[PDB]
Amino acid sequence: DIQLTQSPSSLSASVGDRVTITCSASQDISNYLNWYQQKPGKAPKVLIYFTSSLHSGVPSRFSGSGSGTDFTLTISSLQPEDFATYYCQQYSTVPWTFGQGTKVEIKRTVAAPSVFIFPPSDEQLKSGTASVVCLLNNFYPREAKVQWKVDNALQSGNSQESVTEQDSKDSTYSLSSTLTLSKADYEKHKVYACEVTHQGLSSPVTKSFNRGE
Amino acid sequence: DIQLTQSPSSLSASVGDRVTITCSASQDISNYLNWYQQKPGKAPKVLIYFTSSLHSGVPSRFSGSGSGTDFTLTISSLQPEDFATYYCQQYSTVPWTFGQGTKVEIKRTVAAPSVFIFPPSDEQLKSGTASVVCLLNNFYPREAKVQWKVDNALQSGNSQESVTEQDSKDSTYSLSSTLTLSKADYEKHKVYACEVTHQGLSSPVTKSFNRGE
Amino acid sequence: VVKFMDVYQRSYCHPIETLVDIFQEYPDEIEYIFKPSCVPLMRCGGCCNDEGLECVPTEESNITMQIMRIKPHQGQHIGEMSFLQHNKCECRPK
Amino acid sequence: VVKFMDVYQRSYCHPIETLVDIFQEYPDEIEYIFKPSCVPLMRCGGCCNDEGLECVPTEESNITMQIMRIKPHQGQHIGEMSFLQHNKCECRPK
Amino acid sequence: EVQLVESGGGLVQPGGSLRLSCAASGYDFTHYGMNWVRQAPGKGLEWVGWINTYTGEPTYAADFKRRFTFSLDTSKSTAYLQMNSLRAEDTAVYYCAKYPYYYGTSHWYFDVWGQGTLVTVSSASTKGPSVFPLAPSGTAALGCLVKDYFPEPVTVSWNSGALTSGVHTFPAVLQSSGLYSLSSVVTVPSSSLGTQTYICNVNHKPSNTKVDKKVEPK
Amino acid sequence: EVQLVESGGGLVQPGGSLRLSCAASGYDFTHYGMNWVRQAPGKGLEWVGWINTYTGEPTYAADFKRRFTFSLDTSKSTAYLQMNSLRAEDTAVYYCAKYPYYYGTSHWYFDVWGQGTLVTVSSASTKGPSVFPLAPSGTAALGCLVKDYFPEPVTVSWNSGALTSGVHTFPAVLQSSGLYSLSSVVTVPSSSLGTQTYICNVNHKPSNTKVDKKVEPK
Repeated sequence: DIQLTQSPSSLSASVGDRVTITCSASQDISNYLNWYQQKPGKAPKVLIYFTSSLHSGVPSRFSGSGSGTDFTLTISSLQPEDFATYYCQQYSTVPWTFGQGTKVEIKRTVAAPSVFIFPPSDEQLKSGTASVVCLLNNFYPREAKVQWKVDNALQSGNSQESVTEQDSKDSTYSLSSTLTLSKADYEKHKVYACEVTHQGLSSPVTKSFNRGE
Repeated sequence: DIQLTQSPSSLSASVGDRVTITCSASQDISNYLNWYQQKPGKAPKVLIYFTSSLHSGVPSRFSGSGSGTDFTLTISSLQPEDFATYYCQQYSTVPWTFGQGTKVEIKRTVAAPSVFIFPPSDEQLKSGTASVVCLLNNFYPREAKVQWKVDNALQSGNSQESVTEQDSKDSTYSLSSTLTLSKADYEKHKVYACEVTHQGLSSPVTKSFNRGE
Repeated sequence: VVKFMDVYQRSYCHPIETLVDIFQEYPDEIEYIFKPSCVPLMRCGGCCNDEGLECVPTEESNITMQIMRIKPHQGQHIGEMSFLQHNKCECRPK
Repeated sequence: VVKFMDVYQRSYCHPIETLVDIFQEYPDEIEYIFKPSCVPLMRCGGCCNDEGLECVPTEESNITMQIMRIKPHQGQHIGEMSFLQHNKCECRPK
Repeated sequence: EVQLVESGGGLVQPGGSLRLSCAASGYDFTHYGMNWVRQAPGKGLEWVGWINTYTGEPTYAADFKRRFTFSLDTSKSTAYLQMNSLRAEDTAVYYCAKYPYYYGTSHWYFDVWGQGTLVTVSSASTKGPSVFPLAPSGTAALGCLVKDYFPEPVTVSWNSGALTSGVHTFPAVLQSSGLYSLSSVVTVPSSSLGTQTYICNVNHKPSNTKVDKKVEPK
Repeated sequence: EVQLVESGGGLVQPGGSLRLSCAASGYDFTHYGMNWVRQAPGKGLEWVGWINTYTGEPTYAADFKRRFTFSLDTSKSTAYLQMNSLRAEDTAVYYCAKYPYYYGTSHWYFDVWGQGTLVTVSSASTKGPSVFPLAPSGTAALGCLVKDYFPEPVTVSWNSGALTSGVHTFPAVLQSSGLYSLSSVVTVPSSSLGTQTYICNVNHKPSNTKVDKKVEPK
């Protein structure tokens, strides 16, 4: 099997930049290399084939070149909708193989998270556990620090975060952290809070609710 | 040059008889021999080619066979209209050559001649010479004797005869005898007679005229 | 551009007009010259799209045409010559 | 029976549909299989009735056909292929 | 218009068998080879093999020859992928993809793909979700908390497709209970709280559990 | 209908030249080779040669290449036979004759012939005949005496061809004067002598003499 190695694995670049992604093959493959773009939740889409043929309907900002065991995909002016994972694929010798993929993230102006905090819905509490949801809406950069504190006691271990994929329009992320407890010792406390430590934030923002406000 | 020799050179046969004529080549000619019938005053006409193919339009009584250096033309049943000269022709090697021809005559019953004598015309007399013509019409066989007598003087050496080719419908001959006299001698005598002797005449027949009657 | 279906139908094993050379069919006519020297005959042509197969005639026939023969130094004339046409063709193993 | 004039006009040097073996045209396509394996191409064919002459093309052109390509174990699909047609033929010296 | 629609995915037990179908339309099925490509959750692309739709001959990438089988039903313009003795590592999204119409020469790239179907190999049983409200009270953020379900995926729209902008349905997370949990959030104008009605439409085809939850301030 | 019409024959001085023409009609001149055959008076047939009317090539029997030449004017569908340095032995009726339409294979026989023209080589002078009546008087006989002409031949018909039965035109005889003479005769019913008109149409082409002579009782 022919091995394809892409570099870099991931990158961050600003809209308008000129991004170059590289695919290197474990052996000569002539000009038998294709490049694809795959956006979250969708099938990959061919950008270029036979090393440099632009597929019909594909923005000309996309270009590829190279030969033998080295090829390059070039996006001349990054757009916000160019966030995706790109793959190369050789068709020199079966079995057809793909490179590991290169994730491209759009770099934008730092942005502050819009914190929100939600409390354990009545009828769920009537099931035997309480889930507290803390929201961090549309921000940048991805890194962020959400900390849970139940009655000043800063919780640790009973929370799970989930992050949104880079927004295709404005390029921001949305995060959601959840501290899970038993409806037992939840009714057993009062002030619940989640402190959002972000870079677009000058001071660690906090959100809290009044047990039964 | 390939030499074709036919035999016989001539023959006489009766209506209904089977006639066979022979062509002998000076060297092998395969089946490259043709046969032709030529009637008086006409171009030869092809009867048979390639030794035995009967040309379209030719009576089936005509047939040819043979090979190598010996060939044969056969008329199964001689008809009055088969009076003609027959020739063979090889097309083995150029130049094409012909046999010397075989004259075929029809043998029939005796027919006495009808005799007519004609005086010179006054128009001819105007020119100094007189021609006296005697006609023997439709007779058989060809042998016939014509004798001229002017006032009972037997004429000898001053006449000429011409004989017709065998008639193709009734198989007879006709003959014209012309006595040449000077105008002066012609006016010197009275009785002009031609006497005809022929097998179908029990005794000689005489036709005459008297100058000026 | 020619649609695959046409390209496919049109080239598939069948009798197609072929310009055949007369001395070819009659290898014995050494000493003759013909006019034309070749004739328009129906002949099995096309593909089977199978390396193991081959287009062959399953139904033949005869056509008669007026061909001028010429034997140098001997003679010259037109006349009738007959040739084999193919009416049916089929792909069969080799 | 075919009249001499016809036989003559119909068989005389000219562009005639010829079923050409695709692999022959592109001798490089070694590892491919084609469907059809042959195509109907206008091509100089016929006779000149002259030992000294020969039928050759004087006007060429290109025709594009949808041919299915197959490289065993690798792939299979239809697409466009172009072939050389002959629009004009003439009898010229050998 | 060319398009490939796949079906037949779902939950299957380890050791179990499954048969995916890829239905071609908008073109002539037998004119282009059909490829199969799979992608494990969060991983790369892997070529399973392809099948010649004109002759029926399949070609498998080595690792699949033993348990996978490609076949087709030209009368239905459908390619099939039969998987046997499935294992947890076969869990993935399976795509079918047709070879392209070439020009002069051939290039083996995949131009039209199906939407893919998720095949999840596990002996855990199906479990529908418990949708709870994450009520609100300039703009406010409200939502639904879809809890304890198996297997993926769960769909979530708002006001039946009406409320588009402001929506952010999060990636489910595997809870230590072995069940999944996700939240779908939206932000609306604060002066809408008493006015407009907000109902999240949660769907879980795997358990045919479709919940409709009215989210209002409390 | 197919026919070959020859012309150009006649009297020619020893040593002289003469061109004969063979005019074809009723078929395609260039599709059949043209042969030339001659027959001396009272003698056999002798092939002179032939010419390819498609290509032009002449082929001569050996004795003729020297003084004879075959040519053609396809635009007039005519073949020519040019003869030079003629001698008394060249005196003969000359025929042109086309090769035949064959069936499968070729056989070199002559199928259509021209009517032939008599070429007589001699230093004597051309002379037209005088035509005199052989007046009549069951069946009666009458005729015309065609005297003192040279060279042969002379033609005689009766009533322009309408009267042919009972007609006998005798072979010409050479008179001791070196001029020919012949009679043409016909038998008719005697009772028809007052009423029917009898005209002999004489034609001596070599001297361009044509005469229609009415023959009646004296």
